[PDB]
Amino acid sequence: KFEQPRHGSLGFLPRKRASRQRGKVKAFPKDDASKPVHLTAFLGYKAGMTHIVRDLDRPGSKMHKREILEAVTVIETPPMVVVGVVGYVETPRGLRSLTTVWAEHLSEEVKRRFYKNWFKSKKKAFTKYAKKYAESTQSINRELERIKKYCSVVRVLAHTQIRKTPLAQKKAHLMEIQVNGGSVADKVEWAREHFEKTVDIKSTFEQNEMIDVIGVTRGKGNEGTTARWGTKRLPRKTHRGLRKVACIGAWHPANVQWTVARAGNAGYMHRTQLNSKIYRIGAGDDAKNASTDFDATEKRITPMGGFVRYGVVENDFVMLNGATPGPVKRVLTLRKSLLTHTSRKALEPVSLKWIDTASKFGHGRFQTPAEAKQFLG
Amino acid sequence: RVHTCYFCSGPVYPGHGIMFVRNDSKVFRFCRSKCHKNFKMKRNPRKVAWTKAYRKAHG
Amino acid sequence: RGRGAASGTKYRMTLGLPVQAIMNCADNSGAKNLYIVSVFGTGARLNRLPAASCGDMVLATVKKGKPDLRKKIMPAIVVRQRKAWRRKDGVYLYFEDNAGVIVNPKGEMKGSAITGPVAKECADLWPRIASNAGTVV
RNA sequence: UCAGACACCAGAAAAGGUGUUAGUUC
RNA sequence: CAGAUCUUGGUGGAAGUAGCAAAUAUUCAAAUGAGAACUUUGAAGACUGAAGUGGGGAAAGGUUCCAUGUGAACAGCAGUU
RNA sequence: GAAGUCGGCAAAAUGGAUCCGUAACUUCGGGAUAAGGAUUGGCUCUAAGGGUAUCAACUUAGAACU
RNA sequence: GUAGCCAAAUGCCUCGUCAUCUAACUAGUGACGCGCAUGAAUGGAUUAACGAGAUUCCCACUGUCCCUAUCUACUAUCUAG
RNA sequence: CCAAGACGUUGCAUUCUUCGAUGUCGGCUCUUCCUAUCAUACCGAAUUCGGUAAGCGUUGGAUUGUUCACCCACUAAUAGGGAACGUGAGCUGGGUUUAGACCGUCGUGAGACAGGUUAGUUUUACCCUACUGAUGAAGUGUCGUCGCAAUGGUAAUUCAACUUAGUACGGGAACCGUUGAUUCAGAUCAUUGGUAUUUGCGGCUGCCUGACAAGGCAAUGCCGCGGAGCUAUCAUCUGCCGGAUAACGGCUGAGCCAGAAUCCGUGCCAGAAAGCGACGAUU
RNA sequence: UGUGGAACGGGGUAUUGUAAGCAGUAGAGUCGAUCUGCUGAGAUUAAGCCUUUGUUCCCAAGAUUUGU
Repeated sequence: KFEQPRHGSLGFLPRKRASRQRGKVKAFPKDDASKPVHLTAFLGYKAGMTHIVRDLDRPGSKMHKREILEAVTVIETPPMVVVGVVGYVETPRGLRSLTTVWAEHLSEEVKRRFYKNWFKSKKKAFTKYAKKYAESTQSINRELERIKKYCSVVRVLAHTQIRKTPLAQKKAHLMEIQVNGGSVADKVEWAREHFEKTVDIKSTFEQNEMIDVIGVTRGKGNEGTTARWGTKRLPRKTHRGLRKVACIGAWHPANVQWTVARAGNAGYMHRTQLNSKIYRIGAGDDAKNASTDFDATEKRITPMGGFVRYGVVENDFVMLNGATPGPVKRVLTLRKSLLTHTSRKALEPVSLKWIDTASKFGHGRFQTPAEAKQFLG
Repeated sequence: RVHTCYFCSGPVYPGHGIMFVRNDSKVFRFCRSKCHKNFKMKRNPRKVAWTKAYRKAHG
Repeated sequence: RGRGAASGTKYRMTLGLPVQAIMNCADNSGAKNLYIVSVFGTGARLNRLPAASCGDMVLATVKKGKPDLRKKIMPAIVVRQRKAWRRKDGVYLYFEDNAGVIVNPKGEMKGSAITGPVAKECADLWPRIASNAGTVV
C-alpha cells in the first residue's frame, strides 16, 4: 500500500546534548604547501541578525539587476590573540600532538579558561612556565625545532578577546586553528612571530567567501516525536493521547529499532552549516560600517535600541548570508570551506544597497535616532 | 525605495509591512499589523490619535 | 505539462488554494465560481492536499454558472490569492478574494476579459492572461 | 564474480558451459 | 511432604514506588506551646449567594451534645486542635 | 472549508427582544421561531396611557444629539 | 397470490437495469419486476404532526483535515511528610 | 531444454504445539527488510524488448468495513511482497460482534439460517529487558585545558523552462550550461503570519466599594491592539567530489583501461562512560 | 575589592492611544451622552531588551574531598 519517506535523518543521531558549548572543527581545509601561510578558522559571537537590500547580479535570472530583500546574520569578531602552537605528527594511529609551546604572557581572559574558580585561586597558572621562558629560552627553541623536524600539522592556540564583547562571561574561548600553507618551518615561525599578537578577521576572510559556520544549536529541551521528529498527529479519538508514534515496532525483531522515533532531547546539538557567504566584513573603528555606497546615511551596525539580548557591537563584525546555528551571544566558529565551488551564486560579488538598523525589539520604524526625531515633532 | 503607509501615514522600509489590493484595483501599503487590522475594521485614521493623517488633518 | 505550457520559471510562493476550494471566476466566460479538483505539477506526498497559488494551473469545475459550463472539468489559472505571499523584493502581497480564469490546456483564455486585479506572477507566467488583464499588480 | 567440506540430515532437475582433466570410436 | 490456583499464620522483591491533583484561596501579626501551612484571636483577601456551604425538622443514629483534661492510637501531611 | 472519517464523531456556527416576512404539505388543528431580512448603547427631550387644582405608577411610541 | 407494494429493514444471483445526483458513488432518490423467499387485522397501501430512532443531500459553520503551532490551569517532575 | 513459438519434457490437506485463554479483520500510525524493477541512472539490441541495479521515490480523491477491485485526476512513476495473514496495556470499532428488536424463508413448536436490518462496556505497566534521552563511582597521582579517532551512524531527490537549436538528421534531438521548482534533511526567527497571563495599554457589560476617581469580582468575564518568547514546505537559510566496481565496451594478448542513482572513503553526527595524547598548576 | 556584584533610579528602545486633574463664547436639549486644549500624552518597558562619570548596599568565608 502507500508509503512515505522516513521522518528525520539517521545521520544526525544520537539526538543528545552536545558535549561541547563551543563548535568544534572536525575537519580543516586540505593543506596546500603552494599557498602562503594563513589561518583557516575564526571564532566569533552571534550578535544577532537583520535584513538587507541588494541588487542581484545573476544573469539569466527572472530578477537580474533587480533589488532583493535578504536576511543576514551579524557575528561580532574581535581579533583573536595567538598564545601558543601545537605540533601534530601523522602516525599509523592518526594524528598525535607531539608537544605544545605557549607564549610568555597570557592575559587574564585566557587564564580564566584554565580555572573553574578564578576568584578563589592563587592564580598560579603558567607561572612556572613563564619563568622557564624567561631564564631558559633554549628549551623553548628545542621544542619548536622538534615541531619543525617531526610534526606535520601545525595548529596555533588562539583565544578570543571576550572583554571587548558586551558579554557577562569573562573566560575567553581558546581553540586550535590549523595553519595551512608553506612548509612546517614556515608555520612554526609564523606562530612564533604571532605569539601574544592579535589576528583580525580581515586577514582570514575576504568579504565574498563561502565559509562553514560551526556551533551548537539552541536548546529546545525535551520534545515528543511530533516535534522531535515531525511525525503525524494521531486522531482526536485517540485514547491515552495523540502526540506519539502509534507503532514503535513489529513483533520480530523482538526489540525497538534505533530507527524508530522516540521522545527525547531536541536541541543543543553540534551542527556544521555549509556555504555561508560573507556579505560584509565591518570594522569596529569605522563609523560607516552599516552605510552602503548607495545609501550614505552615516550609521553603525547596531540597530536602534541595541541588539536584543546582546548589546552594542563595537568591534569588528561579519555579515553572513542566512542563519547560523545557536542563539544570540553564543560562540560560533567560522572555518574556510573544504569544497571548491564555481557556481554563479557562490562566485557573484555582493554589493549591499541598504542595511536595516531599525529596532528589532518591537516594530522599529526608524533607522537612526536622528531621523527618528525628524519624523517626530 | 521608501513607501508611505495609508493608515498611519508614516514612512515604511523594505520588507516592513504588507501590501493589499481591493476589488477596485486600489493598492494599500500597510506598515504594521496594527494598522493592517484597524483598516479591515474600517477605522478612520483621521479619528485615530496616533496617525499622522490625524496630526495633519486636524491642525 | 502545466508548467511546460508556461513561459519561464516561477518562484516558490505560498500556496493558498488547496483542493476543494471554491474561488470566484474572474473572466467573462459566464461561470460564477470554480471548484478546484486538482492542481498541475503536484508530486507524491502522503496525506498532502494539492494546493494552488497565483499563476498556477488547476483542474476546476463550475459549481455555479452557465449550465453548459457546469458538470465538466476544464483547466483554470489562479489569478488572485487571498493568502499573502512574499515576493523576492521582500513585499508581502495578497488580494481581496480568490479568483481564477478559464483556459484550455495550452493556456488561451476561453473568455475575452478579466474583471479585477491580476497578479504579476500570473501575468509574467501566462502572456495571454497578461494581454487580457486590465490591471496587473 | 558470494566454491566445497562426512551417513541419517535438514534438500534441488532437465539441458548446456571454447572451464578443465581423462577416456571411447571413426 | 516441595508441590494439591493445598490449609492457617507469618514475611518478602515490586518500593520509599503507584500515589495523597474534583468542589476558585489564601496571606500577615500576635497568643499558646518542646514543637504551628493546619489551634485560637485580630487584620486582609475570598467563596456558598435565600432552590445556600444559612436556620429547622421527619427516617436513621445514640450521647456524636457540653465543659475540663491529652503520652500514645485514630483524623491516609501535621496537630497544642 | 469536510479534502478528515465507516459516519460532520468532536468542535464551531446560531441564539434575547422588537418590527417585517414566511413554502411544500396537511387530519385544516398545524407545519412555524419555517425559511429569510432589518433593529438594539448612552444621553437630553417631549408624546400619550391613571386617581381626588393636586397625587401616585412602570409601560410603550417617536424626536434629535452622541 | 386479488387489490397493492417492491432489489423496500424483505432480491441469493447482485456492485440487478435505467434515470437522477457528483470531476469520479459497491451510497442515496425516482423507476422497472418471472418477486431465491412481498402481500392484505401473522394486517396491505398510504399518511399530517411528533422522534436523544435508521439513511442520504444542501447551506451555514468550523483545527475534522492540509499541518500543525501557541497559551492557561491541573498533573506528571523535585522536595518534606 | 527440444525441432514442427505447437508437441512434449525439467524445474521455481493434516491435527504436531496452544482450550487452569497466545486478544480474532480492515483502516490509521510508524519503522525495517526483500527483488520477482513502476520511475530515476547507465549500458545492449530491434518508442518496444532486454542487462546491471533496491541508492532514491512510488500521490490527492468518489463509492464500498473492506480484501481483490473499479472510476476521477495529478505525477518521472503512481511496482510487487516479508516482518505471528508486522503493528488493539498504539488507536479506532466500520467488519466480526452474547444478551434487545425487525424481516424473509424453514420448523406443529421451542427455535434455526454459512440470509439480510438496527442498537450494543475495547481493562492494567509503577517490574525486567529493548529503545529514547539524562547523570554517574573508579585505572590513568589529583584537577583542569586543548586534542586524537577506533568504532557506530549517515542523505539527498526528481522535474520543468531556457540556452544548445528549429541545429544535427530528414518533422525534430542530445552533451554542456543556465535559471527555477518537487520530495526529503538540518537549522534559524531579520521580515511576514499565528499565538496572549506582558492580564502591557485601551475599550465594554453586570454587580460591589456612598458618588467622582481608582479598583474589585464574574473557576483567565468579554472585545481591540499587543512587544518578548515560541513557531509555520503560513517565514527564511543550507544541503559535494574522490576511489573501487557491476552490466558492458575496449587494450595488448591473463595483466591493465573505460565504465552505473551500486559499493567503500572525503564530508557530516556521536566519541570507546575499562582507547589515547600533549599541556597547565601541583596544597 | 574590582572599568566586582546586586537593588533601585536616569536615558534609549518598544507597546498602547493621548491618562487623571482643571479650563472652554464646544454640546442635542430641559443639570447634560460627548467634544476641545494642555496631551503622540500617560501607563508599561526585562520578567531570557540595550545603556548607565548616577544613588544606596554587599563581598576579601564557611563546609567537603583530594598527592605524582
